[PDB]
Amino acid sequence: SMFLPPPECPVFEPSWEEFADPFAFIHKIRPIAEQTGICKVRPPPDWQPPFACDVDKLHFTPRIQRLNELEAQTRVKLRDYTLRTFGEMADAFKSDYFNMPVHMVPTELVEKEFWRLVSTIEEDVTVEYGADIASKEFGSGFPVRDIKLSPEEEEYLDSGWNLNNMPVMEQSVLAHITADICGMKLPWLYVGMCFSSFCWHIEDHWSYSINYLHWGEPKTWYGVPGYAAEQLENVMKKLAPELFVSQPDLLHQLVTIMNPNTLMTHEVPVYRTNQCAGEFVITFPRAYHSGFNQGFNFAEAVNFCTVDWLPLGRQCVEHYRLLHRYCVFSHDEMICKMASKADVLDVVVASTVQKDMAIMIEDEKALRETVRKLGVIDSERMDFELLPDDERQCVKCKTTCFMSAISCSCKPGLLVCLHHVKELCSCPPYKYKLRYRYTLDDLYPMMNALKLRAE
Ligand SMILES: O=C(O)C[C@@H]1C(=O)Nc2ccc(F)cc21
Ligand SMILES: [Cl-]
Ligand SMILES: [Mn+2]
Ligand SMILES: [Zn+2]
Ligand SMILES: [Zn+2]
Repeated sequence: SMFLPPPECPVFEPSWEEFADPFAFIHKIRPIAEQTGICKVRPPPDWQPPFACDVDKLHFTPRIQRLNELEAQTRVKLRDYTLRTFGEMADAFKSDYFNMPVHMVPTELVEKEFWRLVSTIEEDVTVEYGADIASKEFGSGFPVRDIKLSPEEEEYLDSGWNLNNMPVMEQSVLAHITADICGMKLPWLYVGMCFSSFCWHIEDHWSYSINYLHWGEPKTWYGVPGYAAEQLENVMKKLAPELFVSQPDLLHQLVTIMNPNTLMTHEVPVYRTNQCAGEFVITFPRAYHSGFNQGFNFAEAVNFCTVDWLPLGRQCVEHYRLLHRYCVFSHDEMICKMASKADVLDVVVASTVQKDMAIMIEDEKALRETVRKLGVIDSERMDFELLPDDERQCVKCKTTCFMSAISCSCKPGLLVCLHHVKELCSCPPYKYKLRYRYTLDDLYPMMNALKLRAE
């Protein structure tokens, strides 16, 4: 009645042996956790990274948030509180809201009340929160190299579960991306307060994410398995269509608060958890999630991409094209960069990249045959990776070009991808040029190097 908590998501308590390698561990739990979209991970009892900060010296710009179900909110893009003054505001807010010690309010009650207040139009509750990547003003909650570190800190510098490391690690396919994608490869820092909330979303390029709660009151999560992503979006579009009006940029993606009971009513499977200090939440590819903080806290989260994700990554970019949605990076560029580094690639990585590359090459072969039959005859090699991203998006579908594109002297600087040859200009196709990064004869040896490395 009124609010029925979703069933609990899986919770894992790995031994230190199981825990040591996060990528091995994530791969192990995948058959279970991809069915629920999110899962929780409790590290071994003595895995205890040191949390130490001067609350008077850490400062950040607060963002403001109204809390209305189905109301459009904008995805965060990369006034002032110190961590102390924010904490004081946060604690007083919760304490005053409930007239209870800021810290004796049941999680069940805060959850019940959250879903009441967002549904009630008469209530006009606004809260504040922090969200940004690490900076000199507010750095990672994990140890980073710089300052003389304690031995305790040195211990956790190179941990696989130190989220600063997760990007640059071997089994992380986003590592070799030479592109500047700060928003994606770097951890985000999240100072929370009671009710401050993250709207339903999936990660860019359907990547994984992992979220660590450094300290404070719990974070309440709702998660949906990747297999039900389109079900959820259909429910969303029926109840909040304005969210789906085509977004002009990557800086105007619209998201919203929605009661999980509403999804469950529409046969969307939803799972929940309360993440407490010292615990991880992991989200799987295309797994929708949302949630809110129980009180003053501090979390850190990062995207990552395992070899498992590679085929989904390709599918995601296809899906972005259909939606005319901007890409954070070129998937094909990433694949070719790894192929060009085949000799230093992890061997399982090499094997999986090889498979995606084969698909890429066969798709590219067919697209080029199609545009040749449309009367495009001239061609010239073009180093797409040198162009700023906004200078190599398809005019029509906004995909980031890399393997090839069509240009015309008529429309200087404009490009279309090979799916949209007819969308560039009114000139006849013999005026067009196929701009390509690699010939098919360049590509097969690159793929062969991967095969040799994979043995
Ligand atoms: O990992 C998460 O998605 C949750 C994370 C979080 O703790 N707060 C917040 C705010 C906006 C976001 F887009 C994402 C988040
Ligand atoms: Cl409200
Ligand atoms: Mn997320
Ligand atoms: Zn296109
Ligand atoms: Zn033209």
